[PDB]
Amino acid sequence: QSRSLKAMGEEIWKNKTEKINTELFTLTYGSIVAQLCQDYERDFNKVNDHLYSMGYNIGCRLIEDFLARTALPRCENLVKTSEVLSKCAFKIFLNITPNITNWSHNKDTFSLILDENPLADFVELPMDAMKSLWYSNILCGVLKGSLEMVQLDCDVWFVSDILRGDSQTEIKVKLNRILKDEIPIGED
Amino acid sequence: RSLKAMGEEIWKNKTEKINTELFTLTYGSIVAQLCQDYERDFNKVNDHLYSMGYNIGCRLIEDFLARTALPRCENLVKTSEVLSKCAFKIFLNITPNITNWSHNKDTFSLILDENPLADFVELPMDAMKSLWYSNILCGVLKGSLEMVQLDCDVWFVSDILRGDSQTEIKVKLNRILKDEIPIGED
Amino acid sequence: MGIYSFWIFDRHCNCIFDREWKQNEEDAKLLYGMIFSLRSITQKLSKGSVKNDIRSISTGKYRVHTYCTASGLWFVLLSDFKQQSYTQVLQYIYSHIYVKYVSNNLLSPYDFAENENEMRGQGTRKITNRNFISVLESFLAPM
Amino acid sequence: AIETILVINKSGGLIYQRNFTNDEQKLNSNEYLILASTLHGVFAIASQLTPKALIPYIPYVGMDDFFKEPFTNWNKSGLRQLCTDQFTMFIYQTLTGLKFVAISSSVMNLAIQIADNFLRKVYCLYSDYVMKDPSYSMEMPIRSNLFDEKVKKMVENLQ
Amino acid sequence: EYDYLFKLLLIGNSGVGKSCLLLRFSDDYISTIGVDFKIKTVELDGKTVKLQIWDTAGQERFRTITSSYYRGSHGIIIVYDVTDQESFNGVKMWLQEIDRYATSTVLKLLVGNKCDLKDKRVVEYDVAKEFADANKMPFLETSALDSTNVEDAFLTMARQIKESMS
Amino acid sequence: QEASLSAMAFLFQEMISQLHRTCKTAGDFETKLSDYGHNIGIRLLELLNYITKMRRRDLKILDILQFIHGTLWSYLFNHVSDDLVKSSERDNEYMIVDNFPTLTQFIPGENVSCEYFVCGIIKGFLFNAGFPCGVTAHRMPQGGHSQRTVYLIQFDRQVLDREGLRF
Repeated sequence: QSRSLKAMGEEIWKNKTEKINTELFTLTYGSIVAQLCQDYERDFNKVNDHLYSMGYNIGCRLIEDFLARTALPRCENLVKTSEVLSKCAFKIFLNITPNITNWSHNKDTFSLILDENPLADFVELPMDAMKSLWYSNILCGVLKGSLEMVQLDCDVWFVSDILRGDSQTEIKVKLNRILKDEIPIGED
Repeated sequence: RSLKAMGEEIWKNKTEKINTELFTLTYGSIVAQLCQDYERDFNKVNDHLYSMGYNIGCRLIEDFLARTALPRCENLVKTSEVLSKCAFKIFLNITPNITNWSHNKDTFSLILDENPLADFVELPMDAMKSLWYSNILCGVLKGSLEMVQLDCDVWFVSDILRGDSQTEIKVKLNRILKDEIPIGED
Repeated sequence: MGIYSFWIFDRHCNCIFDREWKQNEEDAKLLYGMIFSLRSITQKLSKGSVKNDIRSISTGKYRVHTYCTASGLWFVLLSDFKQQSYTQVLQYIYSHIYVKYVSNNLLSPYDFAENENEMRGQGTRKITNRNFISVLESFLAPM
Repeated sequence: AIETILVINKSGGLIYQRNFTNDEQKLNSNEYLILASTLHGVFAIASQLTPKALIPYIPYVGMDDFFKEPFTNWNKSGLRQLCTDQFTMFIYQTLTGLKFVAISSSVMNLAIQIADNFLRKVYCLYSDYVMKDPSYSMEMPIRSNLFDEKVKKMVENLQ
Repeated sequence: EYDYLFKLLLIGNSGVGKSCLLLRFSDDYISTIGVDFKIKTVELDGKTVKLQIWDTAGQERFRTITSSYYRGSHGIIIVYDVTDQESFNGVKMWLQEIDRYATSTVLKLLVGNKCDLKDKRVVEYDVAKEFADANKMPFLETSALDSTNVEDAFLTMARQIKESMS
Repeated sequence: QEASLSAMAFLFQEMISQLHRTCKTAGDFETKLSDYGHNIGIRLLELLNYITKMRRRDLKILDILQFIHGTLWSYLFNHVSDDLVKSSERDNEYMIVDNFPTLTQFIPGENVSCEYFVCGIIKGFLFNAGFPCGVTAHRMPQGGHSQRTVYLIQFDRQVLDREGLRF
């Protein structure tokens, strides 16, 4: 238990990793969340796809840094993954520790309750998007790209965002398949 | 020499020795038995004895190589002196003093005195004009050397048990196998 | 002395980075294999819930300390049988050098591929970033 | 701390395999054969991919012994070792081409020395047992009742 | 429980769908960074026979494939193309490799593939039967797809060696 | 002087290997290998040129048998035989016990027949001794020894009678 999962996650945030002001990132995200609403003339849904699309490209880059530091092996169950992601990923990147619940028979999917969202839990949604936007979609999209870069082919999506007056915040992360990787040179 | 000491030191090991008489007799038994089999076609016996010696020789190298890990000799000079002082001392208590070399470095004789394989000269007047008794021995050598990829021709010349004096086997390294395990510059 | 060569291996079974001390690219292909075949041999030949990976591979005159990714990035390096496992160096090389220069500036994508479904064979060591070659070459100055 | 020891056909085919101490087999007869074969090929591939890079001692153990002097190794270019987090395979091949490999549950330079000594001992064993068996057809699996006794006893002493 | 190991290697030329041929009978993947293997289990007189097949290839590694692989050979199921005649031309030169890497004892064999696409084939049956016979090597043929006669050729190869092993 | 158990072990195995290829039935092999042993056996008495100069001059049955198990094995195989048991069921039948025949060893557990060649040496010796035997080896008892085998030395009534007359 040299590096319990929670403990590694915390040791990582504290003793070593580079940081920036939380507020600085918050506003930069706000420009992108807000910038898109103007650009997509109030079509909240167009934006979410946009953020989620943004989350994937960054997610692919980041999965690379995350592995570089924690040095974890490619977990084969969704569950080890659920655990690695919540104590390790969040703590290291957003000094946060989301939960893991609403698990379904087969370990199909597992939500990912974020009770404190450093990202944006201070916002007060305009009576517009209040019904369509998932402010933190880029966050969700980063997960999809990250899992995919380590073969887990999953489906990350919202069902609850405090922001939309929901009772909580819950990102579901379903597993679809595990991808293979090979090299044909000979008789193909 | 260095290799020469090993033959003696090796003799006090952990796969003991046996009385020569028993071994020599099993062999004399095989030669006599074989003669009957081939209707005294003495020649066929040498041929059959050599094939017999070869099958033994191939299996035998693992014993020699494992008994004494050694370098894949450089040339005939290296193998020959090694073979005579070392191998024979280990399997028989004999060490033939190599002699009679060939220009092309393709051959040398294994002149020998003590041949336990035939301490008793019961060479019958009808074969003693054309039959080599210690044939199994060459088969052991061709089989042993061919197995170390040093394909050559071992044969007899004079036998004490035959006409006159000195007994010797000649060795012809005619060629060298290509196919030999992955080992650097080999 | 020290290390003989560095090879980075793509997640497409492709070769991204070389190092000494076009003719060269083929040797990597087999080396990708030596690592590939041994890696799987190691994967099946394991007992536990960890799923063992090829730490080091040694020969009569050298060694290929390996370090593999869960995203799929073989960092291979061939020693000269002097130093211990360059596992940390390899690890550091990938984490300090690779992530920031290589995959943090989304202005010039990761050597990934050419969409072409010839991913393993295809693709040429597009990893070129002036910094990466410079910082890495400097990092391995002595060892 | 050995768990598996195999002899790979002078030609790259598995003739002898005996995973014993653990007794929790995960590999099937057929696959083990393949593995020995792969070892044969990779053992081969490492030799060519050698760098532009243009003797052994003796700890007196494995079980007086068979050989007590610094002996000579031969394969100075083949896969002499594969080591991981779960073990350390030592491919000891003979001038005769034979490759005896000892798998050790323990992990890890002297560790290589032990296998060189232990395997050479097993090669020696193979010579008295395998070679003298009038009922053994070369390059063919080894169905010997006696070989198992000597190797198993040899594996326990080293353990 | 096996007792006999036989190393049979389909050596050939890369375009040839040789790998496909082995799969229909082989016991119960496809990783070539040397030569993929498929081992077949056929019982010959209570003596279980593990027929290990070296599906050797090479386009590069002709150098690597050849010295190590060929020698333990009790059978070499060589195959050409019945679609791309460049392949058949390859066999004449290829045979020379066997002559010096597998000692003369090696019993060989020849094979017919791409026998389902006669609607677009090339080299005919007579050309092949003569070349093989010329070399003291048999050649039975079989479809690219449903060609179960190939397997018997193998069982045939196995029994032949068992006869050698007396 | 002496030689390497390895060569003898080797010569013998080839001898057996060869013998195995000729003979179809195990029986012909056992009897034939024994004959091979017999010729060797007749030869030992012949060598004659603890100080039992038994030279054709009559000596009881046990004297030869006891001399043979203790003296010969150390001379041949190089290790005093194990036990010498006068049967307790038939008057001609005797038993000689060996732990590990310095000969028939490398050969794997079951195969008894290879063992016979050593037993044949016993038969030839006694037949020439002037007291025909019938040595048939057996790999059982196997107390604490995988291979300890006992050769069944059944005699011919003529020795039974010559002995009955002069006890």
